[PDB]
Amino acid sequence: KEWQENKSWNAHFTEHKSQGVVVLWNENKQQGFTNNLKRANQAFLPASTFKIPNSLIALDLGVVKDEHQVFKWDGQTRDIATWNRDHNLITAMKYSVVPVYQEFARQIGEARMSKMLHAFDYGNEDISGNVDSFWLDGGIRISATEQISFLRKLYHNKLHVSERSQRIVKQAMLTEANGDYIIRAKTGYSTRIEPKIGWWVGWVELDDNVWFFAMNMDMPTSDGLGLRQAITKEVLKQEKIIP
Amino acid sequence: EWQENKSWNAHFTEHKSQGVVVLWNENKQQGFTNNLKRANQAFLPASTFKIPNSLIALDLGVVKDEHQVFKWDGQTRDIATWNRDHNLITAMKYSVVPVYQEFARQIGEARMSKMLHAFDYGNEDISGNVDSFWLDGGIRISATEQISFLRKLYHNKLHVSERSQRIVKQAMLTEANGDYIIRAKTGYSTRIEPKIGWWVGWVELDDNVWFFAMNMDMPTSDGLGLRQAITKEVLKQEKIIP
Ligand SMILES: *C(=O)[C@@H]([C@@H]1N=C(C(=O)O)[C@@H](S[C@@H]2CN[C@H](C(=O)N(C)C)C2)[C@@H]1C)[C@@H](C)O
Ligand SMILES: *C(=O)[C@@H]([C@@H]1N=C(C(=O)O)[C@@H](S[C@@H]2CN[C@H](C(=O)N(C)C)C2)[C@@H]1C)[C@@H](C)O
Ligand SMILES: [Cl-]
Repeated sequence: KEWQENKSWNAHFTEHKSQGVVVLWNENKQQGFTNNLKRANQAFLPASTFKIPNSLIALDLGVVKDEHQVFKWDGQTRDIATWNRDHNLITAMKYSVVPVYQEFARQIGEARMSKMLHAFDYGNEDISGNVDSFWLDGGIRISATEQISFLRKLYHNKLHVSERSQRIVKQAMLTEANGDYIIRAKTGYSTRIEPKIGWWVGWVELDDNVWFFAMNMDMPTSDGLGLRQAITKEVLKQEKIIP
Repeated sequence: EWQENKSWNAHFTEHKSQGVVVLWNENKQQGFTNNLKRANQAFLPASTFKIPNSLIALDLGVVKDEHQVFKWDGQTRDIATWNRDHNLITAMKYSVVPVYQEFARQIGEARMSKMLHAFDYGNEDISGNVDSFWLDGGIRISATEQISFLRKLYHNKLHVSERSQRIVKQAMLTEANGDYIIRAKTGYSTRIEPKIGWWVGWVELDDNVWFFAMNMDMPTSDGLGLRQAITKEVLKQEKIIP
């Protein structure tokens, strides 16, 4: 079977009074696994997971020259302390620094942004709303399975931007690495529009396979943000993908 | 299990449109689509919701049978065929919204919600009152979820009576000749972008059934005949119909 539903994962959500979906894709076997086929295909605002396409576009157009170029803090004090400082592409993705990315989006502009998202086959391809906030409160919507589709293209250097742009963004996605696995991923937290959700999308590299993943979960308060990674890792552990 | 056939894209291109056709071969348990991503994107069902609405109305006795007359309220609407009395068959044929809104009000939010959950029909998070949610964007469903729903209806597997299912399948009858029968329902969603047309149903042959669900961009009503015409071009290419 190409898609298997595994309701046993639901226990990882219920143990925290949570609801959500984990989608896994076994690249070598070309098979998918999820606790909820319907929610796997439900499309939501990408929030900070949009930094993946945003970064690729910015690099390919030369808005970002490389991963060292520094984006000076604009001096406005924001509620997230790590945003109140200078950043490069690596640290901007690590601390999800929206204001840096909003500047990239303004410099890309609506025509190039729209064209590029069409070329990437990204979600519903709709950038309606403010050019610099549409991924937080505009028309764009992507599901977990569509996040996987997009990430598999990035993994294989098959998106319609240069190989270099793809390699730099994969470098910026680096989240965790040890002797057992590498995780390249990006978190999101959508709060402007209901329903409020957390995301974690990315992949696990093993010695001889890659497992892509995309999860989202209801997120009524920020109390639960750690569960985005913790529930995903419980699933990976259950499936014997990681120790 | 699923096969992407981009050659069908040419049937949309001939017409300067974009869309998706999903087919399912019941005997072989295999699916075909020109567009896997669009096949799984959820769109407002519009008039295709009359299929579940009918099943629920019959099953709860809101509709006694397919002969019961629902009188016109005397208010002239934009669609001429709505300005007259209807029964279930004609209300389905002419997609008579005001008749189906009254069914929904009599079903009521609680029963509608529970029954659509039981059918596994549409998004988990439905919003909007019972007479409007299915017009205004409070529910959405993909082409592949339409197929799964219609497969259960075909086999009398939904959690309503066999009688309710047989009556709705009768009301869905669209075309029959010596080569095939088509049971289906059209949709035209205009209140939220992208405006789309649907056609969902199945083709009965002597020894197999092919389920189908298509939707396609519909920026004006001029293209509405393409819902059936494009589907049938795909059926004809696939040797399902002569
Ligand atoms: C992206 O979806 C949104 C951002 N993502 C966040 C999140 O995951 O909480 C925050 S920023 C993040 C909070 N902790 C990090 C930090 O500073 N340290 C770990 C030291 C940064 C934000 C809501 C974005 C659209 O706002
Ligand atoms: C359903 O999606 C919506 C209805 N569907 C329509 C359609 O397919 O055009 C119209 S009613 C339809 C128009 N032509 C038929 C007719 O009167 N004759 C064939 C003579 C009836 C409508 C937008 C519904 C949600 O409104
Ligand atoms: Cl790296």
